[PDB]
Amino acid sequence: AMEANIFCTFDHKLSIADVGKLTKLVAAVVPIPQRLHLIKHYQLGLHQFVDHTRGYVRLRGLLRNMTLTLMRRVEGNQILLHVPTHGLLYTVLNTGPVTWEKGDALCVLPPLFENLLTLGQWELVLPWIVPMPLALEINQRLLIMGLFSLDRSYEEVKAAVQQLQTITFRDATFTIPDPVIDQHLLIDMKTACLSMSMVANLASELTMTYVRKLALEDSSMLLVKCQELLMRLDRERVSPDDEIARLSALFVMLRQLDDLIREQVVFTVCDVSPDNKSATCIFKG
Amino acid sequence: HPGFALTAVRTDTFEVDMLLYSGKSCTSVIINNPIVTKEERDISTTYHV
Amino acid sequence: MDARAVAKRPRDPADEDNELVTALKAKREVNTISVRYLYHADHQALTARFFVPEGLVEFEAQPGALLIRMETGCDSPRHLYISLYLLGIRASNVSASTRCLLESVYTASAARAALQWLDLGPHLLHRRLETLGCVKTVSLGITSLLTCVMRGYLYNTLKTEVFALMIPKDMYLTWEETRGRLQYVYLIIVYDYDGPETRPGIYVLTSSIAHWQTLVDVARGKFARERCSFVNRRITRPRQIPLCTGVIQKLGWCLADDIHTSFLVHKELKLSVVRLDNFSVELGDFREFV
Repeated sequence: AMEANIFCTFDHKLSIADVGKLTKLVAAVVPIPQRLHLIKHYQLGLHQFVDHTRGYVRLRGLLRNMTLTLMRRVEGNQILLHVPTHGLLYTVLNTGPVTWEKGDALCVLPPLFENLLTLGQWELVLPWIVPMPLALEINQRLLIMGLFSLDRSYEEVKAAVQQLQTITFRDATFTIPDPVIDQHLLIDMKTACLSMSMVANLASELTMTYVRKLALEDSSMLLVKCQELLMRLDRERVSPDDEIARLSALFVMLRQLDDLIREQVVFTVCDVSPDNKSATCIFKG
Repeated sequence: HPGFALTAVRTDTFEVDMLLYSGKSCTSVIINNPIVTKEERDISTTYHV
Repeated sequence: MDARAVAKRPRDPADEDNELVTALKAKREVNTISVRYLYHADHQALTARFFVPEGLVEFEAQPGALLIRMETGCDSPRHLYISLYLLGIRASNVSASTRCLLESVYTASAARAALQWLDLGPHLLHRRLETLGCVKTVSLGITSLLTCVMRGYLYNTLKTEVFALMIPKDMYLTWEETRGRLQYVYLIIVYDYDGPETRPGIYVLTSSIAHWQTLVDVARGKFARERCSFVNRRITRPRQIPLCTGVIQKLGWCLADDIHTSFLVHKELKLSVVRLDNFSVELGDFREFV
């Protein structure tokens, strides 16, 4: 009995080498922008979202919107994609820089670096599948490298960034690309860093006034200690509409951080082989 | 010569062909029909007999 | 593509003959293997098998133990699969008599090495433990095999019997006078910031609350002293940045009338447990709260 697959077609004519190249990806994670039954090859993968002014932050935010599909079958004139359903078991290809092990929680990340298939001004750039701790570490590395981006005139800072840039995991080491290219930081990472710094700055000044009043009442005797800590950090160094404006700004900056602050788990692993290129996982939405 | 006279002991492994004798019907082996347990991975299924 | 085919009821997958039966019938061949009925074919439980040394399988030989994956600091045996019982030696909420009992049971190089690998690093427990499912099958050996359930009920090959989840009594939490019909099971690790070394508490909580914020509110009420310990350490001890007072992850659901008390016998030692009689496994990730 058949199953509910998606059909994809290529405008480009395919050689036998291209088709054979596709048949190797018969368990890959190919994301699609929208839940459609018949799509063209352009909508496969992240190549449609690439731009020369945006970076990892923008593509991570865009990946979170997409629908994740596993390639299922390859033939002449057709590619069949399966959209998986939560709680069912599926086979997925390891394509990231790291080895998986049983019990891992996998998440989808933009790629940071026979070959993969290009036809015209086209390329099949598949996302990275890594365990959740590695993704969290990578995201934090990228954010910190962004914050250091304005002190790059000194060698101490550059050594700090070179230490941030190399990461080690299960029997593998790789260097993530620096968010600073052509000596200047891209606008998406710039907005991420600026929002982080703004939420920090707004909290620093706003929180004391409220902590005093609410700590007077607080039966938890926790908010008194909170106010004591605020007094300590003070010691180390407004119109009502403007108070409303600053509170609104704090919360809008936090919403700006939301894409980076948390990432979803999409799989959990259970399979081991010399064939390690693949594993069986249950899907999570 | 130091003042002591050590004694060495080592183990060697030999590759051996063995023969076994057993009597007629010296043990009765009870069996049933081989059965199939299913364990479906996704890209392929494995059937355990 | 016609109305008769649309209105036609779907075939019953149990009335259809299998792939093996269809092939053998197609060539009219016969095999000594019996292929008319396939065991585990209609099991909706997702399962995996884990190989574990003999030293860790105490109290796990009976179906119903929760299996946790701990990462050692080293490279060769990168992970160990330990149960909630061995983890109870580390817990602070476990009474000293129960702790002595558990330490008397787990007296092998593997279990003591698990405990050492836990206490050796600087990370917290939860940044170091990944939760697998609950266990229901054991074949014994110097390298033992446990089948574990990732998402489903715990039952026999024929579902002729259905297993419960076993919680050591000192780790069991309940927070309402009367339970509602359906109640969700959580695993909570809460860190106490007393003096030189953070002391963890390990709890398993059954509550009808599914919404995250309500659960975290009642938890912040129940663990207010740990929150005060966290902030008081932050003020008294700068430059040693602590994260989380505790973590909650959801690992199942159960019915309120399927909670009963029981004991587990091993080496002629009785460990009293709280059992969830038709437990269903449904894992989330760790959520940290302050």
